[PDB]
Amino acid sequence: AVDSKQNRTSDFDANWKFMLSDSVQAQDPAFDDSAWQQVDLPHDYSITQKYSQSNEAESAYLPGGTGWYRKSFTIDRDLAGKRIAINFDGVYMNATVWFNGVKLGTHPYGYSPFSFDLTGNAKFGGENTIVVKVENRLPSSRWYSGSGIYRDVTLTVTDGVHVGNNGVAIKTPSLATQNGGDVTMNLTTKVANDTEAAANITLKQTVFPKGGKTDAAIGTVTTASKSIAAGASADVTSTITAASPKLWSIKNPNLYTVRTEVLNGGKVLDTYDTEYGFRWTGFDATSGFSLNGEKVKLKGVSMHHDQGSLGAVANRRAIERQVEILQKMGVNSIRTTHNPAAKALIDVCNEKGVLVVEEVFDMWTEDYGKWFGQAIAGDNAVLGGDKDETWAKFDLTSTINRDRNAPSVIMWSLGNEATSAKLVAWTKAADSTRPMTYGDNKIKANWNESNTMGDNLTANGGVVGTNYSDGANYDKIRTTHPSWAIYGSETASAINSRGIYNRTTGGAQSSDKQLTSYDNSAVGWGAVASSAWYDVVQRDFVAGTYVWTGFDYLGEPTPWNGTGSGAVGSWPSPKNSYFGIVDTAGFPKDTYYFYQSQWNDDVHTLHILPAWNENVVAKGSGNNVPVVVYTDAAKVKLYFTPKGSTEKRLIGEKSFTKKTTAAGYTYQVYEGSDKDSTAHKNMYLTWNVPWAEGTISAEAYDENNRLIPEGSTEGNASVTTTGKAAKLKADADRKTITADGKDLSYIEVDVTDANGHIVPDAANRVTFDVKGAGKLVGVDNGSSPDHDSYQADNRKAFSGKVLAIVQSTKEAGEITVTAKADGLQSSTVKIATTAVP
Ligand SMILES: *[C@@H]1C[C@@H](O)[C@@H](O)[C@@H](CO)O1
Ligand SMILES: [Ca+2]
Repeated sequence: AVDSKQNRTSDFDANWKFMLSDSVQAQDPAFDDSAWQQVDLPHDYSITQKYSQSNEAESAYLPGGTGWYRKSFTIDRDLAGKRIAINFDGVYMNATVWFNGVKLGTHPYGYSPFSFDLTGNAKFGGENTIVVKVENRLPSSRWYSGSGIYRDVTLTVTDGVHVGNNGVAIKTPSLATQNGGDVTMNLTTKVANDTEAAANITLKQTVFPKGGKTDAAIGTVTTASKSIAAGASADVTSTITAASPKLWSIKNPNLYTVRTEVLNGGKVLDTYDTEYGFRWTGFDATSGFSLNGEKVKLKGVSMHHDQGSLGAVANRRAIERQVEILQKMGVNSIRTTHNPAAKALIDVCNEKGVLVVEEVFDMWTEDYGKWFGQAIAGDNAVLGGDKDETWAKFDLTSTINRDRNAPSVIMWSLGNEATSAKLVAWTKAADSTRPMTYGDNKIKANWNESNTMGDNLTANGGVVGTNYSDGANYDKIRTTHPSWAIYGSETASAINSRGIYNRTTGGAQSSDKQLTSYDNSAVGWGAVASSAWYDVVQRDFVAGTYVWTGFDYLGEPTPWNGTGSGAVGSWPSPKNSYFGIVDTAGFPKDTYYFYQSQWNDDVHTLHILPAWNENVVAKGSGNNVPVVVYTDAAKVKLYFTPKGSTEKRLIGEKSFTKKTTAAGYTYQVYEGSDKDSTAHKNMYLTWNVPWAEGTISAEAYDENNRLIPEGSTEGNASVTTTGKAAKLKADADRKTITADGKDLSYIEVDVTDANGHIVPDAANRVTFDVKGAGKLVGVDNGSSPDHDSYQADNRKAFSGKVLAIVQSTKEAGEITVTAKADGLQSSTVKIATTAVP
């Protein structure tokens, strides 16, 4: 049902048919697909298949396969003469596209956007059929990719004379000094003349605050007449003087719409909008990163693309929720390891104020490595980037073309350890406004290839990323290469489960397929969170850090990882990662509050581990339990209240010492008499407390030695011995969502005792009854070795918590979700859905 009522670019996600099959040939329009599954995109056809130990642990034991997507739709007569194109923000992988039986082309890479023109084969005034074949033979990748059309699909309908796809490039080369007054904008606009007659057009271009009207423009320009031959294109340059634009920054992500109208005489033929933000960055070899002339430490996380129980589906609300949970931790930057992000993530970070280091590739047997250095066939009409060299150039320029105007994107990352020099040149030619980079692992060993490749980055205005360097290695790079601007492109790789306290050690396979929540567990080549941050926060020349990872992701379940088929350990084997600060369900681990005490200067943190039940704590020498406090306060007083008492007694008091760097960054370290012999562990506080039923509570004091109001800080300011499990506590993060068939509500359910305290080891199976104008689309507990179906109506809680994800329908109404558990009191939440205006 495509006609003239839809916008220039319109949502094309609804009403597809899907079939998983390696034998069908379903490209012909007359193919009978009446027995196929009916799905709304985005869609992941790996996440619904069963785990199998004949698959690979690194990709979560889930299969791939060959998936077919079909959509039959109408093109109304009122679109005769118009240009029509279908745009894929991502298809994993090896896509083949037919339109009305005619093959249009292929796209190997599973992570980059691409499009196809439909005009040449369209049946105007009749039925049309688009077919997409997806092939994921599952040697695959080092992490869970998912399979299928896992990102949004859109249709673009334009006049014959129109702005090209991603056709507007914006530069503000003097912003750093023009800031506050008139800012010069240099724009380049690609205008295509897909008619059979010569076109003579002008452009009217306007810059106005996002969501506003054109009468609020801070700058406009009309260009002189440009002649464009029939079937040709032209690059129209123009200059706008923007009157005192609001800068885009982390705290104030002010956004603008740059509207381009293609006029013929006094008639608008095409109107193209692009999102923009005014900001400039800088990387200094001595003092690190700056945003809008102000020094900023890159407090970053590496993030894979999948969304937990939803698989690879790039749902906008799922992505938005991730960024919001990271922001509460104090994260200000995301590295899209190791592939282009969904456009949805770029939109979210533009709106939320998060700096994005957008990575384009991982490395440089049937995977993308075969296609990286191959040319694009002459009869492959795929569109998106340059087609004159290799697929790598196409996918790189396609990503840059999509995101070149996004203010959140500060850097282009080219990979993660001849070809390097080619990628760097392609990036600089494609977008000169941002530095390029990559994460190099062999800089530690100081290979001659790393010295050369690092100098080549700097010579082209790039920034050097070093993977898993410690403080000594940071200093060696700084001394050996005084001209390099460096940062920790991949750090920490601590491995932890959520809610595990009966031991404080880890870093290797255990006996319960879980790992300690204490920050004493990391892979051999990595470091614990306190060690990786201590080395960065001391050094102004280390611009920042990108912790591996922010969220747990499917696949790579190190220390239970495995290349090749076969279970690692006893089945069911761990199938998602342990690197994340937050688990796949969005539930933070304990180290989340360490980072928050280090990074979030808008909140106060006071967090105690472990949970204070005898069957979950670790008893060391003298039956003492190691108690850890994460906090940003200057001083902490620790108390203990015996079970059945209302009076607390002081059991310790420790003050932080504040350190300041030359650039002005401040951090805290404990230098008391009983400090830890490992310096980085003194970024938090530790007490050895004898076990006894009761409550351990903490009070926070500021630099003036005065109390911080309790309850106003984040984290568990106290831990108490709980009773047995008695009731469930459900809570929806959003109690009203949009009835568009896309919006989600996340319902965390906690297992609590009769007094509401979370039972720290509770694993009761919780059943979800979803009624009304919504559907259950996922259940999750973040537990790596749990193989229960994400699409079931039930799941065991893990460490006292379980998650339910409900999706709206396209009819406004109410959703009722009841969480049930044998012997426990149920909990019910109600979510309203509101129609789209
Ligand atoms: C850095 C590269 C990333 O893909 C992960 O494999 C990580 C594991 O520690 O190291
Ligand atoms: Ca703080």
